[PDB]
Amino acid sequence: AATQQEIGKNMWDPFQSMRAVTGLMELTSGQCTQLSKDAAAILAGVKESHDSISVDKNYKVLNDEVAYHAANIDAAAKANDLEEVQVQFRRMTIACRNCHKIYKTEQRLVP
Amino acid sequence: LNEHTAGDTTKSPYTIYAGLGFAVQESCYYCHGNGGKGTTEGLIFGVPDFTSTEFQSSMTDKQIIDHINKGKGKCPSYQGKMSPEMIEKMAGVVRNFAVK
Ligand code: HEC
Ligand code: HEC
Ligand SMILES: [K+]
Repeated sequence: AATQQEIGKNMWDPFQSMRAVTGLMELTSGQCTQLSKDAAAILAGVKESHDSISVDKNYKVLNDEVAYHAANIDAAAKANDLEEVQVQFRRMTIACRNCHKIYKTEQRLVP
Repeated sequence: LNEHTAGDTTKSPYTIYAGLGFAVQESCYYCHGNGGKGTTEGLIFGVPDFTSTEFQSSMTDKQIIDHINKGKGKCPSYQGKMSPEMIEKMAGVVRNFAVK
């Protein structure tokens, strides 16, 4: 029974770990590794929010669109395709922000 | 209404609702944020509560599509500012604030 705020807190370190790596040319095997772990952490967060936090159907689709891009980052990392990881991370960032702006409109939230 | 399926955020109605390509004061979320219930600014302007069964029963799907096209009062007109397919997706977003 985690709150949405707890889910966001738990997603911040995976998201910021991801952000720190999207701006590199690098393909350290350990960094590709950490990237897949970070993507799975996000997938797990938005699934927990999507499932256990009944708000409305829009809330569910917003979570799904974050998950869409998180899964795409996972696949692009597995394919050693850093260009795509980068583009999908930008788009996931928008997806995170879409829910924040729609449901917590007058609170300043990251990212 | 044609259901929007979750997908790439560059094609999503939520990105438009959250203001992509619009001034803040012409973005749905600025007035219809806080989960469709209305923001401080939106309530000043007189927004209805999208989460309310009584609001939702006051409009047909066609009336929501025609409204987003035409605007009313401080609710801007969006015809020509997004595609007809996006307007229909947006009507689905309005509906979905009351779908529990
Ligand atoms: C709606 C389905 C959301 C999605 C998609 C994302 N977040 Fe979120 N988040 C949401 C709400 C309603 C809130 C406010 C919680 C509250 O206090 O009421 C948040 C909050 C956060 C936070 C702040 C945590 C804190 O210390 O207070 C963070 C850091 C956060 N969210 C991160 C985050 C990320 C990185 C997302 C995409 C991967 C994301 N959120 C999506 C609702 C929703
Ligand atoms: C503030 C400048 C607004 C913005 C930006 C958006 N809306 Fe709006 N909306 C606003 C007001 C003050 C009202 C009441 C209008 C009235 O006099 O009745 C509304 C109303 C709606 C409705 C219901 C239609 C009705 O019953 O009048 C819908 C479906 C609606 N608004 C949708 C909507 C969309 C999809 C927006 C972004 C594309 C949007 N609004 C922006 C205020 C404001
Ligand atoms: K879903």
